[PDB]
Amino acid sequence: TSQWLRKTVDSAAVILFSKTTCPYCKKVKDVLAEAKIKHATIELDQLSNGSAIQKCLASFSKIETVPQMFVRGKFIGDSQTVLKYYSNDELAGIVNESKYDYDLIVIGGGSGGLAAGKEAAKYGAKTAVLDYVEPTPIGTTWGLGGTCVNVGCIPKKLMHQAGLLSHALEDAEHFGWSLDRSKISHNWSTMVEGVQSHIGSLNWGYKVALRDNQVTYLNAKGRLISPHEVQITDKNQKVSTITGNKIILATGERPKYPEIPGAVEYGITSDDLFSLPYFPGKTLVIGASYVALECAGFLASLGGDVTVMVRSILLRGFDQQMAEKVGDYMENHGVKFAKLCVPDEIKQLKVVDTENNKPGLLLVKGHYTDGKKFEEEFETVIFAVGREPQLSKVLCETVGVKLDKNGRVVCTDDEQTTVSNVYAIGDINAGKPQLTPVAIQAGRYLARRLFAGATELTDYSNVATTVFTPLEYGACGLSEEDAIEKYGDKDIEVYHSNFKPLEWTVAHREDNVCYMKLVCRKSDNMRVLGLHVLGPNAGEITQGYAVAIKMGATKADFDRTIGIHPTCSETFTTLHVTKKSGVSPIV
Amino acid sequence: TSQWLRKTVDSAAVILFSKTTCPYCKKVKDVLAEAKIKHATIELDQLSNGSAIQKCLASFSKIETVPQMFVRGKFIGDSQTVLKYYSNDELAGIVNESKYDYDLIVIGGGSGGLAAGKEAAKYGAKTAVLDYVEPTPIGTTWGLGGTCVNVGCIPKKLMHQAGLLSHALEDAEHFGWSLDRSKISHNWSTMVEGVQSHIGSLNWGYKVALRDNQVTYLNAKGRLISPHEVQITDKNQKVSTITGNKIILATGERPKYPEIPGAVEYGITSDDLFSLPYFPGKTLVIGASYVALECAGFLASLGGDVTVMVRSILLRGFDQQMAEKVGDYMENHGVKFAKLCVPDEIKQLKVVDTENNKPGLLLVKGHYTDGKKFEEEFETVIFAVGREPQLSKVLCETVGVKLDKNGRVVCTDDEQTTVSNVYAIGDINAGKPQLTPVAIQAGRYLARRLFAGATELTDYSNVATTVFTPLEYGACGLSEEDAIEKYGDKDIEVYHSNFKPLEWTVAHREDNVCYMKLVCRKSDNMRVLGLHVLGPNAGEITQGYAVAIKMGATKADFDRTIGIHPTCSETFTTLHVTKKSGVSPIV
Ligand SMILES: Cc1cc2nc3c(=O)[nH]c(=O)nc-3n(C[C@H](O)[C@H](O)[C@H](O)COP(=O)(O)OP(=O)(O)OC[C@H]3O[C@@H](n4cnc5c(N)ncnc54)[C@H](O)[C@@H]3O)c2cc1C
Ligand SMILES: Cc1cc2nc3c(=O)[nH]c(=O)nc-3n(C[C@H](O)[C@H](O)[C@H](O)COP(=O)(O)OP(=O)(O)OC[C@H]3O[C@@H](n4cnc5c(N)ncnc54)[C@H](O)[C@@H]3O)c2cc1C
Ligand SMILES: C=C1C(=O)C=Cc2ccccc21
Ligand SMILES: C=C1C(=O)C=Cc2ccccc21
Ligand SMILES: [K+]
Ligand SMILES: [K+]
Repeated sequence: TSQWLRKTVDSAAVILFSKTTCPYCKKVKDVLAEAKIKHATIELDQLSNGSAIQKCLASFSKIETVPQMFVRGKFIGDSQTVLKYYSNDELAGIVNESKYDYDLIVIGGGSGGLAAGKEAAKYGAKTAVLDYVEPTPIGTTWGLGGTCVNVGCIPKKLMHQAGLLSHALEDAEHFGWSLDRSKISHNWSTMVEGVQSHIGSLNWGYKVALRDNQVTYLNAKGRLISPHEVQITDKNQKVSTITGNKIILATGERPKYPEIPGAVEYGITSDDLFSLPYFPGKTLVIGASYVALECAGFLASLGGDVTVMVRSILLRGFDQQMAEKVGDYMENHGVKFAKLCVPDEIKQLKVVDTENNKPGLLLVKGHYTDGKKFEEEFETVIFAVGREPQLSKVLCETVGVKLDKNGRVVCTDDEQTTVSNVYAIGDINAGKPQLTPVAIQAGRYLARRLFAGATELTDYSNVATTVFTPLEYGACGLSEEDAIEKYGDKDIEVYHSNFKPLEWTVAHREDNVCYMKLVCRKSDNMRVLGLHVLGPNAGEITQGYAVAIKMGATKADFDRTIGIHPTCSETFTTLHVTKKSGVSPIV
Repeated sequence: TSQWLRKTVDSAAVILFSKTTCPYCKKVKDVLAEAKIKHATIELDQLSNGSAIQKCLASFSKIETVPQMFVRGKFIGDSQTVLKYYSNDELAGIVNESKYDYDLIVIGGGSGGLAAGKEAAKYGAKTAVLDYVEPTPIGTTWGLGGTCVNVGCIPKKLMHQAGLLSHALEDAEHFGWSLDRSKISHNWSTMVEGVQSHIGSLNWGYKVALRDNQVTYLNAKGRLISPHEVQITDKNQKVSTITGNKIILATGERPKYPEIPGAVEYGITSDDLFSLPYFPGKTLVIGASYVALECAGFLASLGGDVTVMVRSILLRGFDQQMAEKVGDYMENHGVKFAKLCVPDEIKQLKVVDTENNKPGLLLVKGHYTDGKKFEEEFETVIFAVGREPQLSKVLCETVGVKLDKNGRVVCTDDEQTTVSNVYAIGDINAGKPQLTPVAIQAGRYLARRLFAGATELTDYSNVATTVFTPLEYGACGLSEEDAIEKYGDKDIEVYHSNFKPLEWTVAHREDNVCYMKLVCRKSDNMRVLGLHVLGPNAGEITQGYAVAIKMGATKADFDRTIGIHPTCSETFTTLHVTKKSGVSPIV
């Protein structure tokens, strides 16, 4: 309790201890509101041990009454001392007094960093957010908001949507719409322009949002040179230094290139794909990550000639039964796979036409595991062979922020690095799921612990995911193989079923391709250890179930729940075929 | 325990008490399997009080060992007596010996009745399912499977889908597809033909399914004349009588007509809509149920001129804030509403063209609450002014099955009517949510209690729903107004937010129309009392959350869960604006 309280007092920029039923508190609140002074507030009457807290406060203030106002680790006064400060118009300089230029500097203006920034400023923390987008080899760059906004989830899903509309056009005819499909084509550059216009509205909405929370935004490359000092290089190359109490590292990752001749010069990554000025044309995706398969899938649904070169397996780290079903759907729907194949070199045959927005032309040479040569021409070659942080570009090694062997930041469960005022969130936080909503929740929850005395940690267990392949794949919890490894085969029951979306019946799409399973623990009341679903809208299906699983759902909790009919998701409420039973999951 | 056991013994058609680790049991199992004798099995080693049960069994068998086999309330033997019966080829006549023609007669071959039938036969119950479809006034009729399959959820959602594809065609252009929309039209009869072909495959799949579980299917009108006697009229008018141990009434409801001149002669209901041989054309829907709005919505999205005549409010019994938002979306997207208006008469101006499949033409006369006359021409007039059971057509009043004032069957929480061998499931069970998955779960769970010694009851609390209006509306739990009425305003907190599907950004659809809220109980740890969402795929969104709510989810359980990005459903995991705060839910 006093451990909690001295952390809180030391860390908050401007915090008020208070009670709901306290008119002097309210008059402090109103004076600060009226003064445009943002602050955290702890209502001691709403905590089970507010009494203990009010008492231990005397260790900081020499008093035990509410209101108590602190600034940057130091008691400032009760009601009368605040009004004294206000009426003398000394309050501004009081609440702005700091050893440092800022209470918080965020390095990286992405998902985690913007969320942490905004939330901190809400409680009075003087905040600066730094963001700079180092260009890709071909010079692609973009605005504020990080990987998801600009070159990730947002444009990725929009282009997935454009792909799904392909199949909407096909389905439309069976549902009675008179459509001349022989005279329908897709225009890559019209789609990119719409995608990029929505992104620009996000770049701009984030700038505006920072402005509206009095966050300082610096489009500058940050480098942490000591615990509290960040050296910024601006657009001009002008160098300067700013100081901050807390530092949040939220710099994300960038795509890796394979170390082969031609890769950097002639290939592209997802960084370039989503603003590509020309239709990629006949495309080779090298990789097997969810990024690789997502991109191949939508390019193929847009009518493209698409090949995916796979070294070993699809979606390493995901349930491999589900990965195979993902892959099988894509193969039967236009995506070619060069299985057990690696690339040796990219040779240029045509340069990109900057004039007519046409792709160039490339010769990809590689080899299969069976010794046969791979040699084929593609207009575009995309690498999706993983991503890596670039922290030597951000961290003077002298500061003492410890990195792991992969270059990610080693953190405690409250995101603290080995430099105690420096935290790391998002993709660079070693061992955490690399997902936008995780980074947002981490940054916001961290900001609350730093600046408003919260204690809640981010829960990184059982974080649900969706892969937006042509047929989508959502999961929450363990893969079937990881559950068996953890608990043993004898203790695992798997219930499963195929299903067919009603939307697919009249459209003449496949029976017994969509599929779901619950991976359960026999010895723990058939606890649901992992949920897996392959089918349309798989993220909408999966999300709600993640709440139940977080609460410890069992098979019996699924069974008790009544279905919504007609939906895909309702099939989770009637599963009865187990894998051990050997009975077929088909319907 | 002995109460449970004598119910079980009396009711099961063919049940075996047993243990997993019992070779004589297995040899009984295998002889019966080999004999094609279906039966229930209770493994006493898997119940906490299997010991007490094995003991109390001596009250029925004079023995205390496993295996113990019963038929229709009477001990039949241990291992040796069964093999004795088998080897003498007396076992068939033993397990077929019954006071009654059937162990179970289901009256009504719909959602509940087919599910109860199939599940009962699984455990050896000799089962007959009766179904007959009394024609609509214009002579429409259909095949096996009940209201949902033929004239409800299935064709309703398929035509909703055909409507959604309309908006897919519009969206397609913004996502880059070159589409001449000025030359696209919808063909009603092509859609109906696809819809009806899928229905026929369900009619046929249900027949096949009954055949494969040795259920007898009689396309005959059933009438219960005494507790155990059903009088059947067949296609021919040939009358006969069959007897059954247990009777399940699962006869559903039929559409009501308003008592006004012309309604029966010239209007139609949903019963007729889904196989209508002609495009309805300019249509008037009289009503404000979810059926009324669902039908108006898809007709309008198919290009139709659609008017809905509303007496008072939309969707009485649903959250009225959500109903208004549903209605507002439809008004801004092509549906006209004649508010506070009732019909007085339907006059015919043109007869339906049976030849060219063109609608007729009707004059609808009515009056508004303000005294102004309503008079307008429509090609089709649909009544969706509620539904009612027709039990006098099924129940000789002499049998003693008690009905309520609305003609529905008064039941205990195990679906038992006031005639103890007669149960009621589905829409005719008074006070229960009238939904297909409820009826399926009730029928299956009931069948298990009757014929395999199960005890689990159906849980009718917090049953989630989705209304498939043009913008869909899913709910689970209480409306905001019912929660306030139950607990009082002071004890209710409502968190809410607008949201925008990512799919809508590039498509230029509305900000701040989709919407969700959690209705919570302050004094019970912010327990989620009701969840409400308006937006695409609202049934996929809502379903998973119904499991969490069944488990007692609180706001904190929602907050702890990490979102899947990008999805609509993820917004439930980050809600923070309360209604009391007066802060706007817009984003
Ligand atoms: C193709 C692709 C698709 C994806 N799809 C999804 C999805 O569908 N759902 C999901 O949840 N996640 C998805 N992700 C992951 C998601 O993008 C990341 O989890 C998220 O963007 C990372 O948040 P972050 O804050 O860690 O880093 P980022 O979002 O990458 O932000 C880091 C920012 O800091 C900048 N920066 C780097 N160094 C400096 C420096 N010295 N000074 C100043 N600024 C610097 C970076 O240029 C960047 O702008 C996808 C990723 C990719 C590559
Ligand atoms: C337009 C409409 C849309 C709907 N959409 C949905 C939805 O989207 N999701 C959902 O969950 N629910 C929906 N419903 C409700 C759903 O249809 C019902 O809950 C379900 O069909 C009722 O199941 P049941 O077994 O009670 O009766 P029914 O399905 O109606 O089956 C009763 C059967 O018994 C027959 N019968 C009647 N009398 C006799 C007799 N004497 N002898 C023999 N047979 C007889 C009947 O003709 C019928 O075939 C919808 C209903 C309507 C009208
Ligand atoms: C296992 C696979 C599959 O099923 C389909 C495609 C594929 C491609 C590359 C590697 C493996 C697979
Ligand atoms: C409250 C309504 C609304 O918002 C829109 C349409 C409507 C139609 C009939 C009755 C009420 C409404
Ligand atoms: K269920
Ligand atoms: K959350």
